[PDB]
Amino acid sequence: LNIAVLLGHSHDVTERELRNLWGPEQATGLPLDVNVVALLMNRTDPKSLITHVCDLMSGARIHGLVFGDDTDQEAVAQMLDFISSQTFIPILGIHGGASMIMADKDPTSTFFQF
Amino acid sequence: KRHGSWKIQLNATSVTHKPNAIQMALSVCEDLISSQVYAILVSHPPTPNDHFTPTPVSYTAGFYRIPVLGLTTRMSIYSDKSIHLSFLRTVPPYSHQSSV
Amino acid sequence: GLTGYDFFWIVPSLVSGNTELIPKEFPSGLISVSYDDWDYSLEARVRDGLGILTTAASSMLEKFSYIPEAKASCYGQAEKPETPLHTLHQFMVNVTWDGKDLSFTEEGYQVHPRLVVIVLNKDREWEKVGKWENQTLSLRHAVWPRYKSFSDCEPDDNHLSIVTLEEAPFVIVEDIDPLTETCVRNTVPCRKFVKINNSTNEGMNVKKCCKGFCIDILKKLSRTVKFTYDLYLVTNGKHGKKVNNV
Amino acid sequence: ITDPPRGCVGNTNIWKTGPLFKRVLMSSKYADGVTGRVEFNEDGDRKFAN
Ligand SMILES: *[C@@H]1O[C@H](CO)[C@@H](O[C@@H]2O[C@H](CO)[C@@H](O)[C@H](O)[C@H]2NC(C)=O)[C@H](O)[C@H]1NC(C)=O
Ligand SMILES: *[C@@H]1O[C@H](CO)[C@@H](O)[C@H](O)[C@H]1NC(C)=O
Ligand SMILES: *[C@@H]1O[C@H](CO)[C@@H](O)[C@H](O)[C@H]1NC(C)=O
Ligand SMILES: *[C@@H]1O[C@H](CO)[C@@H](O)[C@H](O)[C@H]1NC(C)=O
Ligand SMILES: *[C@@H]1O[C@H](CO)[C@@H](O)[C@H](O)[C@H]1NC(C)=O
Ligand SMILES: *[C@@H]1O[C@H](CO)[C@@H](O)[C@H](O)[C@H]1NC(C)=O
Repeated sequence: LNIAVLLGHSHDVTERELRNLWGPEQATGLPLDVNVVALLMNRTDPKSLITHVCDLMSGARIHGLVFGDDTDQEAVAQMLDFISSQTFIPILGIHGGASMIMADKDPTSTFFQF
Repeated sequence: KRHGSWKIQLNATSVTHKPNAIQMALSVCEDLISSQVYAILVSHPPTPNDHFTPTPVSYTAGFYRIPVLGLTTRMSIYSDKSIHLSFLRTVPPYSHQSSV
Repeated sequence: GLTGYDFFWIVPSLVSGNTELIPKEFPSGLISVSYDDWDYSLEARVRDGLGILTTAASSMLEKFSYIPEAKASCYGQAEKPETPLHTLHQFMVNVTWDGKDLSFTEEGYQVHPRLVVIVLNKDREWEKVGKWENQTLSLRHAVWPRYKSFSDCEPDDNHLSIVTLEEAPFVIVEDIDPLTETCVRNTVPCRKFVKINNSTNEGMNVKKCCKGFCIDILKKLSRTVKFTYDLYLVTNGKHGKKVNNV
Repeated sequence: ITDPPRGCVGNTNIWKTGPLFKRVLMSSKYADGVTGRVEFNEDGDRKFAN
């Protein structure tokens, strides 16, 4: 369904190329909705992160999040896990601080890491 | 008053507990921009009368490595520096009771 | 003086950190295990994330129809009770997508993560040496190349290249144990170049286990003279012979 | 000694002396206190409770 892919300046790839991943992403469309909303993120302030996540949540009701970061800040990972508990949004850490492994997550959080 | 003749001043700012953890983190971050604080304290278990988790404050001030000094929470989730980067507390956690 | 030619240091990805930043006092040949795979591009990672999310959505669709479980808003928890009725937590723990298994664990780890074994070569750069394939490890170098650690002095002299040959009472060669992939207490590792076939010149260094009278003599010699060796079997022919003055 | 910056104005950085300030706090000791003697252990929790 409605899934958000949120990247920073990693490789400076625009959101259009992220939106291009609709055919290969479940070509045999089971929910016939699989719409991908791609946003660009300039800085990793926790206030900005929370605002972006929950505003995009209020916008078109995203059912997931694929978060990638270009900074070596592990705290971002934590700032996602906490959010996963407050929003019940499955979040997937891709690159940077988000992909840094986390020891213990609260059970009510659906955050997963690569 | 009782810290010598040095002419440095200590100023105190405070924010109110809110039921929303998201609003708690947002208020703490706004507070940050609003005071250039040096440390943050969290000591209210019963005022929200809930899980009372100071986790939003700990995460927000550990993003900038600003030390947090909790005074009431005794859970062991705050005793590992990998998860909570800049957390300290004046009350030992429940896991210390084992020693007794 | 604990970082010579013979000394080996293995560190996790925490020590190596950012690949581009290579500090001083890091000896060459430093072995690290990292996940920052250059072959794993950002687009591939986004594709895999979208795939796992969509597969979890399909797994939910198979069981129930109230799949669009979305929270009401960004604020107002005191005015809104929790509704954690159905979630995708329990479905994508077991999942296969695009012909590869991307299952997770109960703690948020990958069951088959794409690990990489990197080394710090003589150029002060991180090079890809090994890969985590399935649940085993694939190494590019069958025998370990030795790197100039200090890059300032102390060249290697106590490492010997030793050749030997299969003779019944003196050198006994046995195949490597499938269960352990390590030589038994009585044998020592010994490589042998085995050709792929007749016509081709390509081959691979099969690691066999070498024991016997001469091998025990060699072990005692290494113990006393205090050297190290990479024992291997000859392939050109027998012990020795001169043909056409060669 | 640097200073803690803003929370939402182009500041992804951290307090350079943040680890230093945390180490200073963890190295602090007392002999008198309203709660009694206060000293933090290696993990940063209160040491010698009652
Ligand atoms: C000392 O702390 C007090 C805490 O109330 C500060 O008062 C607040 O300061 C912020 C930013 O300076 C303002 O946005 C608030 O409106 C103030 N609150 C009130 C009730 O006036 C005070 O400014 C601090 N003194 C400093 C930083 O010199
Ligand atoms: C991101 O956007 C904000 C908007 O105010 C801007 O201040 C910042 O410089 C931008 N970052 C870039 C362009 O790297
Ligand atoms: C895991 O998923 C596969 C998908 O075909 C299924 O066959 C198998 O029964 C599942 N195992 C479980 C749910 O334990
Ligand atoms: C190696 O991975 C492939 C990927 O599909 C799998 O088919 C194969 O069974 C794996 N090998 C072993 C020994 O499990
Ligand atoms: C395969 O290798 C053997 C030697 O091990 C050789 O005798 C045989 O001819 C090869 N098969 C070919 C080249 O088709
Ligand atoms: C390779 O080919 C030669 C020439 O025909 C043949 O005599 C020999 O048996 C082959 N070697 C093997 C068996 O690998």
